[PDB]
Amino acid sequence: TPQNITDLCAEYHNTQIYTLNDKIFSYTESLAGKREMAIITFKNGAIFQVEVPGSQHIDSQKKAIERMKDTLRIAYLTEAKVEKLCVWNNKTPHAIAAISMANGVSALEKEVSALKEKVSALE
Amino acid sequence: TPQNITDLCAEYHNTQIYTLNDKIFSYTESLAGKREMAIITFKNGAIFQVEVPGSQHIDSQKKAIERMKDTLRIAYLTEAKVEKLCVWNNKTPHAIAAISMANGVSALEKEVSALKEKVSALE
Amino acid sequence: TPQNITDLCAEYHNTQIYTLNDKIFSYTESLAGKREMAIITFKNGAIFQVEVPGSQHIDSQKKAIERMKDTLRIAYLTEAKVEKLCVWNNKTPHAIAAISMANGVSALEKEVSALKEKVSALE
Amino acid sequence: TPQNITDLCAEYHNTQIYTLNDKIFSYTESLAGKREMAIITFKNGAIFQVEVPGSQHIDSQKKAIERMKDTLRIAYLTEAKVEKLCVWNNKTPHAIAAISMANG
Amino acid sequence: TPQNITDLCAEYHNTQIYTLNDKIFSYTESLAGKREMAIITFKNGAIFQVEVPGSQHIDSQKKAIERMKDTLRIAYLTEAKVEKLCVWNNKTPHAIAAISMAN
Amino acid sequence: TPQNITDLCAEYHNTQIYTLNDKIFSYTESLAGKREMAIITFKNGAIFQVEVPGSQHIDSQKKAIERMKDTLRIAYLTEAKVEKLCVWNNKTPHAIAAISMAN
Amino acid sequence: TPQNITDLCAEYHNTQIYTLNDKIFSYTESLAGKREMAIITFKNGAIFQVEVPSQKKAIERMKDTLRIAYLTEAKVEKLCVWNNKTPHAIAAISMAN
Amino acid sequence: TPQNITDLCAEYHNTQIYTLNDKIFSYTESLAGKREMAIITFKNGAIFQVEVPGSQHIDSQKKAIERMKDTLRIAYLTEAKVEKLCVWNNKTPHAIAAISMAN
Amino acid sequence: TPQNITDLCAEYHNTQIYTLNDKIFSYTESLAGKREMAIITFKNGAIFQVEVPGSQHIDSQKKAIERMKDTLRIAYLTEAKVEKLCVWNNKTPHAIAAISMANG
Amino acid sequence: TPQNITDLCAEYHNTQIYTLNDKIFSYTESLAGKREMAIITFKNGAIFQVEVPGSQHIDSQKKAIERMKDTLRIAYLTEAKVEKLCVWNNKTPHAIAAISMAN
Amino acid sequence: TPQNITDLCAEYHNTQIYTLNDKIFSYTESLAGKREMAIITFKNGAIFQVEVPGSQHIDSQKKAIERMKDTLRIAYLTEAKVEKLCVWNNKTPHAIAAISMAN
Amino acid sequence: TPQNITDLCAEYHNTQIYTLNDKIFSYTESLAGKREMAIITFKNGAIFQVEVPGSQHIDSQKKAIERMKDTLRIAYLTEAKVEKLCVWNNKTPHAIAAISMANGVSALEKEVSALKEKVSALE
Amino acid sequence: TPQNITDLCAEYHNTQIYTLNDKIFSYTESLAGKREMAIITFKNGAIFQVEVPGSQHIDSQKKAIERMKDTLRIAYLTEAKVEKLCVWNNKTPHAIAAISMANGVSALEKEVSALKEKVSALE
Ligand SMILES: [Cl-]
Repeated sequence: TPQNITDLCAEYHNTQIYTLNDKIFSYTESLAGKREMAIITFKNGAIFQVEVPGSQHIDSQKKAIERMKDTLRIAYLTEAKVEKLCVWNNKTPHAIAAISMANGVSALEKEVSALKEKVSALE
Repeated sequence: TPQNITDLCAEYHNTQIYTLNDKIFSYTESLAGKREMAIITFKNGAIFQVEVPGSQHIDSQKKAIERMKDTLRIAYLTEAKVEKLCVWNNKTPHAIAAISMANGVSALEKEVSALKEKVSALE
Repeated sequence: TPQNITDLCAEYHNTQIYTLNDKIFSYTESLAGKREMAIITFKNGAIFQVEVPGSQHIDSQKKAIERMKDTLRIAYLTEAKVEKLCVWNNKTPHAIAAISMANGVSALEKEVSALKEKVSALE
Repeated sequence: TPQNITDLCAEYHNTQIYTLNDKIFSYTESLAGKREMAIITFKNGAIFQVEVPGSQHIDSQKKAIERMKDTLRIAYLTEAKVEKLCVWNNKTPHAIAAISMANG
Repeated sequence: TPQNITDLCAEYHNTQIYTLNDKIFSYTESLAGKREMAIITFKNGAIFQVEVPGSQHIDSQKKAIERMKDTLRIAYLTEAKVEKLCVWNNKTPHAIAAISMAN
Repeated sequence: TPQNITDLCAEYHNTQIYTLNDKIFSYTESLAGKREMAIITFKNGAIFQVEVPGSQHIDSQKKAIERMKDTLRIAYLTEAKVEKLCVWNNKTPHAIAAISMAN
Repeated sequence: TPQNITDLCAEYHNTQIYTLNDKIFSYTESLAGKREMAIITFKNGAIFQVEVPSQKKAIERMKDTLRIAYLTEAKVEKLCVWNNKTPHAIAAISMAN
Repeated sequence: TPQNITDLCAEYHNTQIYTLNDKIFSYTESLAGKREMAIITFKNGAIFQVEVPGSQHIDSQKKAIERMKDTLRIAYLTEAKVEKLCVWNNKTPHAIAAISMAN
Repeated sequence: TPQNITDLCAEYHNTQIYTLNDKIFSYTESLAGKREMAIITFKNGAIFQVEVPGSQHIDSQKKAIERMKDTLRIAYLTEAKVEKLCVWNNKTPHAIAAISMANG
Repeated sequence: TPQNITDLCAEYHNTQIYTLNDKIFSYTESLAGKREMAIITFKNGAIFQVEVPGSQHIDSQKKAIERMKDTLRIAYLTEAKVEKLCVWNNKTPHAIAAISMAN
Repeated sequence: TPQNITDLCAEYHNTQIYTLNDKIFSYTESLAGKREMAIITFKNGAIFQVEVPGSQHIDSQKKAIERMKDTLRIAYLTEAKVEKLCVWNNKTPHAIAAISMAN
Repeated sequence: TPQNITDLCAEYHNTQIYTLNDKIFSYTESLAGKREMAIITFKNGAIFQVEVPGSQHIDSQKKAIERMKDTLRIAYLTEAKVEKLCVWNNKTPHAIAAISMANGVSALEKEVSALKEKVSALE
Repeated sequence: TPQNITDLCAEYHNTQIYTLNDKIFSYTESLAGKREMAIITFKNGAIFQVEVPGSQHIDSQKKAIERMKDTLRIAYLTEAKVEKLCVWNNKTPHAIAAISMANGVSALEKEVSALKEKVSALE
């Protein structure tokens, strides 16, 4: 069994890791017939789907597909940073296989936390 | 597969995009027999339903109809801005097919606007 | 005539903008028969090709395909920041149609550099 | 034969000199069909193209169009000051006919 | 289409990946008749050629052979780290099919 | 065969050597029809062209004219000292036949 | 196929290796009719040409190599040259750092 | 199906509504090869085109492009107020997709 | 053959007469792909379309759809009173099948 | 060739002249399948159609039917006095074959 | 190419100019089979036809014949002064080849 | 893409702009074989044709030639001011490539209308 | 036949356009043997000759050379703005082939600027 998303991703053909360290920019969901799907975007222009169940999914994946859509919705609404996505790159948009969330404090976010410690000390 | 709500909407007859860029004003839900439905309103007076599950829905849409009602409820309670709705305009109220939510608000841009108000007051 | 890479990208089917504001992480080039191509990667995991010249290219594109590979090589070797790529998302890896380079100090990054000059002068 | 970019510019209809005395802010290039072009910008908001080769170019200009795009790319990457551009003002963006680089 | 040099290399017979993670030690180029070739070496003693264009090359490779020699020359002069070479191990020196450069 | 630019220059009519021992002050290039040319200037006011390729050039000179414009551009951008220019003084501006660069 | 410039040079009759281990002192190029040539010199006093013209491309490449070597001050290790020409004519160049 | 120009505009990428509530200031039309186009201007300086028919148009649009030019000409000649234009903002001038007239 | 718009309307399923006795308040027309349509409104808030030509139209209707859009545009520009519209009420907006204009 | 509408009308079976010397009271047009027609009325109660085009009408008459509908619409909108109609009396309503307008 | 209607008319056999300097008194149009024609009259009693399209017309004339009928109808309805008609005098009524309108 | 008739005109050989700011004086149209053309004149003596369709026209121009004749007829009948014509000067009469209409004769006419409002107020 | 000085200039070898948009600063004329010539200067330091009639002139040019000297003299004496000179740059001073003079700033536009200065002072 793999111990992280990168090792998990390497067990499948036609997959790659995207490292975003960013919150979701947009969340789209459809109940329309044959398009019961979710789409997320990031500021950098990356677009990802959770595929419509049917075609190419085994029974054990049905619950995990529904869980992924719940995860993306609550991540979007809480502005949770997505660390990595494992995706299938043979689909358009690229299709989510796995997600990691970690709070990796952004580049100028350490200089904004330090001008909030120096700004709440002077005035 | 479509990459966004506008392309998704164009795959169906009797649909249109409403651009709201606003949070939901009201959320209504019913468990009454033959009216197991949700209704949302916006400040501008727009009214939308999630239809009662019925003969016009295929089996794959049952879970997506339940998910849409979960999405609208948590969006209402968190005051999330709705960007667009794709709706069937041959129903009254217009019936939701898809929803997009977009997060404009720049994360550390609210802490940079607040250390520009605290920095142009002390020194 | 388009005025920028975003307008240029919108003139084609199956394209999207990626905003990277990052230097190229890796540059790969092949002279092997039927794989006369280049591949670039970014730290974020994004992979892009310049396609093998083929039946989907018109004669006008031949010189521009060779120019794009020259541009990517010199950009890699000088660590030039890539601002945007316009790519075809119906290819795997996504295929480069256009590139913009600007050394763009970010929006709130100019107000963070100015509250680091005003903050290292008071205390 | 003209001795400088200003005299060269005056030999063509629908041209004007822009004096920038600034390095290129952005360099854009496309291999997309019918948009095999370059676009440069300056900090001041000025936008210029090297046109797609077309029916308004004579055969002798094909190599010079390719050379101009090489020049703009290496100028961008070395932060060379552009002194002047001679451009066609009947195109949007204005289309580069000539470039001078001086002592920046 | 492959996504990296290792997958590209595996599509051909008689090829292998060398991982160098090192800059080029020497660049040699010849204009002598029937030896219009380039040779690079690494500190570890590894020697690689860009083959003389010949009957084993298809027309689409002609420009890519010239590009490879340009790439090796500018890589040598800028001391760029070569990550991997895909080479034909059927030739002596081994003949370059592909190069990857990574920081 | 001549061994330096001065001996090379003396093989042609209407040529002279200018000794600059200075980097190029300005580089101008045109893609305008019938003016596909380059112009360089020096601080001392000297102006030189690479002529538009034309009926006064033989086929072997076409590539050398393109090479000269590449050389002048990279010389300008690297601030390389130009030692001497061999030019045709029959043309206005004087037209470059050869360039020497020494540190 | 030879593996270095010295073995390559030994495959031809009129050739010799010069070992310079020095950067190029001067670069000269001409576009004049029948003298489309390059001349390089070393501090040592050594003078070499790329002669006036698939060897067509290699002649053009050699002149590109000598120009960028001159401008980057790259050390030239060895030249293989034809000694039946004056100046001696470049057949091959090796650069080692 | 949309019920108004604003909803219609939202069904396309790279579009926006301009509200003019003004008559057309100028009408320009061309029969020249590869420029078979119309341009309208408003007093406020806004410029809009009906694009040359091209590869970005499907067959069903050919008649509608001709109708739009008829509509703009009769609107200009009758001084009809244009309420809104839906336009593609990735073109210069911005390219008309739809027009509404009220009042 | 029917002698008036009301009798014509009664020959089709899913149609109804609207009596407006009013000029058109707004005229909207689109050349966008798959939305090659017209929309008219009246002061009372009523909205009507000329449908995109499609699989529900027979060949003879192509010309009549183009004629209807010409009629609505010239009616709007001349402020002609529309007497009645025959429309399909199974479309949103309701889709025009016929128009009458009466001078008195 | 006849020189007026009355002589033209007399060349056909099942036709007659109506003299109206009045503008059109109502203009009706339909795009409904198999009813692609126009109906005009006069204050005196006279009703006339432009017949549905079809495949059993000669090609020259299909174009003239389209012209007649354009003529009736612009006549209605300008309140032009209709002098005479030539109509086929074997159709109900009587079907327009020709129209004359005098001031 | 002629510069006015009088020079145009003189290029054909069997033509003459009528100078009317008057608006059209009557406009007649027919969709009856083999009489798809227009007839105009002037107050002075002059009668002119646009001929039925037929074997004496070349393909380039088809659109121009339809344009002439559009021109005569809009001229009649706007009371535009007709300056001159170029007509074929070997037809009865005389057949319109060209029209000029001036003021 | 050009932005106005003057830029459009400069894209062609053998063309020039005439600025008329005047209504059409005469409209002539012919259906005679090989002279299926229109001729307009202005009071100043300028004569212009819409050329007979021929071998010098590409297929895309056919509809635009018919449109130009419609435009000239309705312009004549409404007395619309023609601002500019782009014409080919290698034809006799000069042949129309483009027309602009604007209701101007403004420029110093707006400062003459304002010194007639200031002059009928003082004396 | 060319339509302007720029097209005329492009028909000759060793010519260039100078744009002066200025009146002539000096006029010099000589009747001395073998120097029967004119020289004009501009404030910017530009010097131009009308060449001595000679073996490089065809018979047709004799009258035009005399006319050019008449034109330059009357232009000098009336302070007429010279727009452009087409000159041979293989002669010292550069030798005049053609001259353009352009007007612009309108006749009654100087009396409209003066009844706007007299009208915004009284009433
Ligand atoms: Cl005859």
